[PDB]
Amino acid sequence: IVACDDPDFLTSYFAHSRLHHLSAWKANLKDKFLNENIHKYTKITDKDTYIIFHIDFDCFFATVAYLCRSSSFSACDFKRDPIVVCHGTKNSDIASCNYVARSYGIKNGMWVSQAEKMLPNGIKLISLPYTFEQFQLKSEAFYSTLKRLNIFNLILPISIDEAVCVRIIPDNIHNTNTLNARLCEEIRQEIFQGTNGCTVSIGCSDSLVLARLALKMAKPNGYNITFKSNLSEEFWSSFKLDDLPGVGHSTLSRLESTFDSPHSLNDLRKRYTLDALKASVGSKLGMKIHLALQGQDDEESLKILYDPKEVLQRKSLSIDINWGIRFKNITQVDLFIERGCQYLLEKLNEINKTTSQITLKLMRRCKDAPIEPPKYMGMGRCDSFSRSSRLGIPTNEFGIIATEMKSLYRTLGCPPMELRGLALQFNKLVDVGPDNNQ
DNA sequence: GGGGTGTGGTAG
DNA sequence: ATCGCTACCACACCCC
Ligand SMILES: Nc1nc2c(ncn2[C@H]2C[C@H](O)[C@@H](COP(=O)(O)OP(=O)(O)OP(=O)(O)O)O2)c(=O)[nH]1
Ligand SMILES: [Ca+2]
Ligand SMILES: [Ca+2]
Repeated sequence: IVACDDPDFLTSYFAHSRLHHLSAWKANLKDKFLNENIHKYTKITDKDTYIIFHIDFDCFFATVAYLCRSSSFSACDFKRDPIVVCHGTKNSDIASCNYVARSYGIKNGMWVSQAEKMLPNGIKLISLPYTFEQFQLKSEAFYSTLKRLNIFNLILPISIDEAVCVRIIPDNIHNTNTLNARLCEEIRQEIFQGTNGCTVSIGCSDSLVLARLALKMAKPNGYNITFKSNLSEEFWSSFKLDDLPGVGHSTLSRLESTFDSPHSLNDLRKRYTLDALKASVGSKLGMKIHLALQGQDDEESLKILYDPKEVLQRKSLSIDINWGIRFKNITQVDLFIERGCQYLLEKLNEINKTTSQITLKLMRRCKDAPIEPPKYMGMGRCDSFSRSSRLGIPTNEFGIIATEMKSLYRTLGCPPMELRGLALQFNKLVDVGPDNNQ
């Protein structure tokens, strides 16, 4: 047990937090890409015609947690029992569930208690612990197999378990669905062998958005090949509105309001006008959805292909702690803020940069919300407050940065016992070069 | 046209 | 119990 005023709190929280791990894995994969290509010019040009293979482990955490389960879960069966990965027993997030569990309507992000109600009597839920080290080891095998296949010109890391892989097609060569199926099957086979039991599904297309949709269509443990030329009503009819990239719950809600609760992309496709779309959700998002409903990427999504080194280049740096926050006085809040700054500055020095603008964000208990929320140590219902500040000269000096952070906290006026959440941000980063004469 | 701020939303 | 992170685009609204 490590409380928020204990010096070891940040380390222990991060060691336990799957969301932290997802972010740290993603950032390290982006840096590793940038290094390996420091002199290689890996880029797609307008000269190229390319095919996109979008590859993703199926139920990653669940699968790996199963394969590596301790002897205490030896008899559990991935194909027959509903399996989730989670820390706890009641209001604990389900980080991953297998497709058996999904067959009863369980979804990632659900609390265990709710997912327990969704099972008939006699069927028991299996709760496996996280295995973060082996999650990373299986990913290494994933990216190592991808590279040694030598069939891709650009291998883009999306996350620990997910990658967008790009093959350039010579006009000299006739690409066929026979070759593409074979590549998919090779990819799937090799990865199942290299990871010793994990499965990936693959979306294969000539746009990124179609490759993502194809991938959803491909799951579980399969592959799908859908080019712009194969688009059809049967295709669009098989997708929910929030299968579109960029469409989360808030955009979904707005689209359902504007267009009479479409229940598939085909419904939305046949009912929408671009103007009303822009009006409903926003001009740029409206245009991206419009382009996507034709199977076409917008210019914003396309940048990762034509200039991947600037897309994967870290532009800001931050930490967020919105769990376990229970401070009794301002002194303890200030020490926590310093611990956070120290951690962030360690990271900033690794990447040899300075910051010119910083931000403090906090969560504050809503005035009518219980002091102890339903989730043990959760933030509960909160109001958000942020404030930023430009620094005079770019710096990496703890003294300057931590002082401004604690001052930023001061101006937001949040009583320490009402604090439920804190984020610390370095918003603008500035390279440090060999020349540092004033 | 250029800048500024805080807030919202998405995604693994 | 239980580990509700974090990067970055877009937008509303302000200044010149
Ligand atoms: N989407 C989502 N995934 C999470 C979250 N926390 C942990 N994860 C885990 C689930 C996966 O094991 C891993 C990658 O996310 P995915 O989108 O691929 O979901 P998952 O692999 O569990 O199932 P699927 O790919 O649809 O077969 O991250 C979360 O809050 N949201
Ligand atoms: Ca996955
Ligand atoms: Ca996702």
